[PDB]
Amino acid sequence: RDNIQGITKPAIRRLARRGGVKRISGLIYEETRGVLKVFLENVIRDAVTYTEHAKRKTVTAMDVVYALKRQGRTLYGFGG
Amino acid sequence: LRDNIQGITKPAIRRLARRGGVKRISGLIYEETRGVLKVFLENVIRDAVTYTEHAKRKTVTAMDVVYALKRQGRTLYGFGG
Amino acid sequence: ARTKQTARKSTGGKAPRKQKPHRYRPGTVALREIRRYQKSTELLIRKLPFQRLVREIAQDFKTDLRFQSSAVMALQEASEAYLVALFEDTNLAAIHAKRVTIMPKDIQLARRIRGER
Amino acid sequence: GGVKKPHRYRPGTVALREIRRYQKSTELLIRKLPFQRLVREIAQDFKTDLRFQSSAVMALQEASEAYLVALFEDTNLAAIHAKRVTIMPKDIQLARRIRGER
Amino acid sequence: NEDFCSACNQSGSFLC
Amino acid sequence: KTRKESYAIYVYKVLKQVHPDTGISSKAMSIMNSFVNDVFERIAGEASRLAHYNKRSTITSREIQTAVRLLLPGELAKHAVSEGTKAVTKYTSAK
Amino acid sequence: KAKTRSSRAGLQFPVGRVHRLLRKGNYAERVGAGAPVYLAAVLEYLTAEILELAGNAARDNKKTRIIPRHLQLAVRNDEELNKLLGRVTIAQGGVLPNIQSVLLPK
Ligand SMILES: [Zn+2]
Repeated sequence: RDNIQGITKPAIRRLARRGGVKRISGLIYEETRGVLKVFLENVIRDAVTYTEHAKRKTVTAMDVVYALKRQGRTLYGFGG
Repeated sequence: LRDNIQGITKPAIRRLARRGGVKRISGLIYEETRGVLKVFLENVIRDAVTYTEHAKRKTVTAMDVVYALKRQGRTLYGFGG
Repeated sequence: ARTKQTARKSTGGKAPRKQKPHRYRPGTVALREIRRYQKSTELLIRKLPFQRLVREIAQDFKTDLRFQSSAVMALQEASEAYLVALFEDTNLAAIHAKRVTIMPKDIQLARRIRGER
Repeated sequence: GGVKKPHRYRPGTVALREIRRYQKSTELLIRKLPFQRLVREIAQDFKTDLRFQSSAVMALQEASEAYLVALFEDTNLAAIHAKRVTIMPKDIQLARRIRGER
Repeated sequence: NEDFCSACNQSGSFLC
Repeated sequence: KTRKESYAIYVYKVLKQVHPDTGISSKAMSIMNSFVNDVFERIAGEASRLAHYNKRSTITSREIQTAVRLLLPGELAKHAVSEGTKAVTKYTSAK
Repeated sequence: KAKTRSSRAGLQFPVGRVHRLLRKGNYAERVGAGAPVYLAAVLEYLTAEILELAGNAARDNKKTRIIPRHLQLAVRNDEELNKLLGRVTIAQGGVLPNIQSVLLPK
């Protein structure tokens, strides 16, 4: 919605810069935002499904890394 | 038996790649695709012989094969679950 | 005769109504700041925009969903981790085709070979 | 005067024709006995004198063919990526890299 | 066709 | 003992329920048996996990759902939840 | 007269065996009565959609018996199974008949 353009072009460059990328096309940014959202709805769909399983109405960092665990990736320092 | 990796004639590696839908083949592929095999089969056969000797068995079982494939992320169907 | 309306206003005047300096070469600074964003550890998406992202994008799955403060931070980190891996894969598939600049088609192939398209 | 010329399908015609024929075959490609041996020499330094069931080889070959053909479509995509129709050793190195096993 | 008049460079109802 | 246990006649009967004219060969049938075994283990494992996360101790029909919706991709999911819910509704109606 | 749990649930997949599996599987300390019923309900569905797509493949290949080539066409033509079971390789399946457009003759 409004926050999907909130992932800004320098921030995408900063991700690319952290990623070692020197030159970036102008068409990278919007479809990279799309790849970001498809990843976000997938992970948060799993995380929220874990959340209403617990009779809960907030999602937790524990549930996030738990969804990540299902998806395959693990995060540390955020519980779990 | 030794160096039977060559047993897969280039004719064959190509049939597979042909199965893959490629048109042309580079010349130094054949050592390398075969290499993708020596290393792939060695880790597969390591997991399989691990299950073999752990299960007190002296015959490598097709069960143990699909079991090891289930573990490494290259699972197979049609040989028991 | 094809016609179209653009004013989109039945009446006009809607407002008046009661209702010598150094310049580094193109490319020079970039490597200095590759290193800056690589030696640094902060999260590269602004928290308020990303927080608002997670709020606006999670609302459709379940109504009135609250997020623990640490929950969105796990998302922030996981997404940056996801994208830096994808961008290393991008840089690799870009340097494949005798190139330094990337183009989206690089990353649709990078996603296609990883098996999520 | 008029000298003969043989009837030869052009470079690529024969290619795509056997592509359509092989993409309809389910039969295994790598031959059975050549493959079986591929294994018995690999399973030597792990342990000597193994026996193998009459299914394990078939499972491990057809499995290898599945792994190799799946590597081969994205190898084809990597070759098309550089606007080429020839695949190269760099293509499968990149494939195995991006799967995360190089 | 454009969203502005080609004569006065202003929006409105146009003949295309 | 000799007895080996598989979903042969059951998948055969649901096939006849779908298509009461179509055969099956034995190795495609092993494909089906290993496939239902694998999806059963995925759905049951996720369920076990959900439970251990929620500090519960029992695999309620609920878990199998959170699971079916957590594992199977969406299209298959909502239909699987629908058929499972009407199946357990039939089970409780017939007691 | 003893009636089966499947006919109570209106299914052809058996509740009894899958309860015996869920229990021996040790998924939790206690398994309830409705969990194997729901489990058999979902398994028959996913065994059915896959069998109905295989039957469509067999009709299109004009065969009177299911062959794993039909199963492969069923699992690969459906994109939802393609990320349910794109992780999965099956026996004697082959690949989809796909040719990239740049490989076509001009
Ligand atoms: Zn005007």
